[PDB]
Amino acid sequence: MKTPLTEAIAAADLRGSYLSNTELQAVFGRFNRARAGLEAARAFANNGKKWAEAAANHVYQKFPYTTQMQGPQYASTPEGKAKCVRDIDHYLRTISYCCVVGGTGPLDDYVVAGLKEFNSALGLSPSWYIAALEFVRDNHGLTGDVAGEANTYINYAINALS
Amino acid sequence: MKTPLTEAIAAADLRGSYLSNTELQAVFGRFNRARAGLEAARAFANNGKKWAEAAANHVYQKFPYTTQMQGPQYASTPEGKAKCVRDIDHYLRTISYCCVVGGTGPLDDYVVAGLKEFNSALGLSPSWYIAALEFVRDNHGLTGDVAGEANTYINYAINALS
Ligand SMILES: *[C@H](C)C1=C(C)C(=O)N[C@@H]1Cc1[nH]c(/C=C2N=C(/C=C3/NC(=O)C(CC)=C3C)C(C)=C\2CCC(=O)O)c(CCC(=O)O)c1C
Ligand SMILES: *[C@H](C)C1=C(C)C(=O)N[C@@H]1Cc1[nH]c(/C=C2N=C(/C=C3/NC(=O)C(CC)=C3C)C(C)=C\2CCC(=O)O)c(CCC(=O)O)c1C
Repeated sequence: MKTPLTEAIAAADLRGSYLSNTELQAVFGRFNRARAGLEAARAFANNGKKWAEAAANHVYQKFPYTTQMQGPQYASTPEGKAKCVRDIDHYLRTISYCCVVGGTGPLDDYVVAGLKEFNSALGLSPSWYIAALEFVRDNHGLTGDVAGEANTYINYAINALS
Repeated sequence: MKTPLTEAIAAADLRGSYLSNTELQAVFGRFNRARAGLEAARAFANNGKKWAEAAANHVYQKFPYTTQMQGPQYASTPEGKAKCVRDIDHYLRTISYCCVVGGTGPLDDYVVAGLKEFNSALGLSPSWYIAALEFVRDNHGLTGDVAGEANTYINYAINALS
């Protein structure tokens, strides 16, 4: 998949030239955010399970039909509910990868070139996952630079599902 | 193109796990090596053509026939000599990329894949290039961890060409 480093080398290789100082300065300056993105990667790995399970609960309360209705796409069973926390934990895992990379690549390949394609042959609602992500955005308790990265990718995923 | 960061994420994404404490430690301690990777890239971007000029001349001297022989693969004309400089510059350009990334990726794609399978049809000798590569190694004037990264990758190119 793509990262801004893989993109910058790919572009400079296509025109057969070295990376100029200005292209090389945008690699020097993204090491401030990538240091912050490594604390966010270590924060997501620490509380991800509990955040995902707490996020699942909010969705169940916000959309009570999901826990009582039919059964193919609905969390009517305790097995279906387990699958919801796993689906949510997966977003949190992909968002952590984006923070380590300093780009949207991991999400671009999971949601845009992934989820938005086959959900026509599944029928789950994006709103269930936007609410889950809004809950983890407003309840993670992260600092400043660390919060910056986590909130950039959580918000990119929310909008990718739009 | 493979980078050690894109293989790290790719690997954990197949297990459906967050990057562990120690997988993140192999990314953290790379900031000293990646800083040396960007200075080495700057050095190649600055003197590259001059080194490719001095390397080409050393080749015409070790192998005097490449200057006075046949015609298809030889630098027997000033148009042929200019191509030799260009092929050497390409190596130095691909080496500069590996330095920035912190992995052999750019070289694997250029030397192993492509060059070694298509040269069977072109007939050029890997020897002339190993000899131009050893000359930029022996007298680039670089020192410290910058010479380390540069020599790691210059030695990877020489290796792959065998
Ligand atoms: C969790 C928000 C949730 C609620 C509240 C609910 O009623 N159902 C649901 C849990 C659930 N998920 C599946 C199956 C899948 N979910 C997937 C992931 C998606 N994430 C999205 O944002 C989205 C819409 C764009 C998805 C489709 C996927 C890919 C699957 C199927 C493939 C798989 O992972 O196995 C189910 C039902 C099927 C099952 O239990 O496996 C439920 C109940
Ligand atoms: C420079 C070392 C040199 C000397 C001293 C010489 O006599 N010939 C040669 C310069 C030269 N190169 C080409 C054409 C190509 N060079 C390519 C790159 C390679 N890098 C290698 O390490 C290697 C061996 C494994 C190569 C073959 C390639 C891919 C080509 C062909 C395609 C292209 O880029 O044009 C020529 C021939 C002139 C021509 O343009 O075909 C010479 C003379």
